[PDB]
Amino acid sequence: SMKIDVVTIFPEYLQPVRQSLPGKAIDAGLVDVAVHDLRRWTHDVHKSVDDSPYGGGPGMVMKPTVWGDALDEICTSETLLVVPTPAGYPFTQETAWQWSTEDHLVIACGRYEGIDQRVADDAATRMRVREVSIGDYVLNGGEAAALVIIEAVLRLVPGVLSLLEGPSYTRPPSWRGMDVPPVLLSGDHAKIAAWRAEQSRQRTIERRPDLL
Amino acid sequence: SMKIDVVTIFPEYLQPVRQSLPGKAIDAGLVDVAVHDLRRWTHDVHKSVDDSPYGGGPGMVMKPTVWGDALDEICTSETLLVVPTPAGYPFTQETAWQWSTEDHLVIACGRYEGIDQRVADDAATRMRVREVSIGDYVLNGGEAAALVIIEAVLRLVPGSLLEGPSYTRPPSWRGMDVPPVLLSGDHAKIAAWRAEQSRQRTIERRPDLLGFDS
Ligand SMILES: Nc1ccc2ncsc2c1
Ligand SMILES: Nc1ccc2ncsc2c1
Repeated sequence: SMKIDVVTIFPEYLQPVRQSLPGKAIDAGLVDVAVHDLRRWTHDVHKSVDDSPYGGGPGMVMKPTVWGDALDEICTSETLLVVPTPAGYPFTQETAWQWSTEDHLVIACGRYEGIDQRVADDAATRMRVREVSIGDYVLNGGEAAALVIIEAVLRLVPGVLSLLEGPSYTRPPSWRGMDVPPVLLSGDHAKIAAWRAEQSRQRTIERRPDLL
Repeated sequence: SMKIDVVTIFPEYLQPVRQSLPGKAIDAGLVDVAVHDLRRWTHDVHKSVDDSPYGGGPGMVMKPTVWGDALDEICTSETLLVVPTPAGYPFTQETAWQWSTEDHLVIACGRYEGIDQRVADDAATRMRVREVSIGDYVLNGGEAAALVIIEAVLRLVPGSLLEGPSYTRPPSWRGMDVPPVLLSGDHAKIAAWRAEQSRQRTIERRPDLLGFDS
């Protein structure tokens, strides 16, 4: 089984991924995704989750006292705490494979300038913590990144959900003046494999020369 | 002022676009986001959108006919057609800036093995097409990538290095103190400390950004 807890000030953001879980996987106890409103752990009548940054500058920083309480309740010694942030280590397919065998992921979704660093520092003294970035761009908060991480990980858990791949084709054989490459209809499967390899090579050269 | 159309066989999955800043972006009327069910452009009663690949292989490829009809209706020659795929050019902050001044983005969300290549080829004869990857991982489809792209672009619409650690009150918490320089009120020293933290975090987490091996 894998349990995923997501903590966010926008719990509705995560509701469609919850529903996208096949019933057969839930009934089999293979997966459970739970979403938690961070404001459940606020201390004041205004339900404050952020405050101005020490050292000045623009934006707001999320409060350590609120996050500390939330993680204290939700995390255990076995938890892998995932913190999506544009300042993180890169989240890659290798990461997704590694995390796919975890028993318990907690994903802490921050907003804007981030979560007070002492939250991660404190958590790391009693569980594993991973701050990660899903790409070289900035979003307004961690929620969309959490969706990407949840999907990339869970599709690698049985029954739950190099070079670039080249182009794919299906019927009809001719469409708006363009024919499917005849080699694909040749029945020469060694040649097809070689053709696909060359298409992959060319596409990787053009789009992702970093991979070579 | 921007229009974003998303085409998908799971329109329900795009409802998170109504949350947070993208929700606020539409609430203020700076952007209009519309989500379209691809099955709307099917003509059989099974509403089939995919078929086995030519040349063999696992999985299913989305049919060009259904996609062609959808894009015929939704796109114009001014449209930027965006196709999220793990095989795309990288989507980066620079891309987000570039697309932030577009009048019309159409995001085509494929499933699994993807969309027949002729859809992009055909569209490219009348509009600009960009196949892009949001990162080096594989999803089951383009929907979550669409949400990422929309959020990254919308926050830039009018209207390098890694950021280091941030702190806020209280100055001591569970016996952990905010770095003293941040409490010192010395802007020059704080600027210098933050610059150093940024470069230090970048070397550790993203050495590629500074031209070092990963
Ligand atoms: N706090 C925060 C801000 C931006 C962002 N972008 C991707 S994850 C994340 C998290
Ligand atoms: N068709 C497809 C499959 C996977 C995927 N991952 C990110 S975008 C995308 C699109």
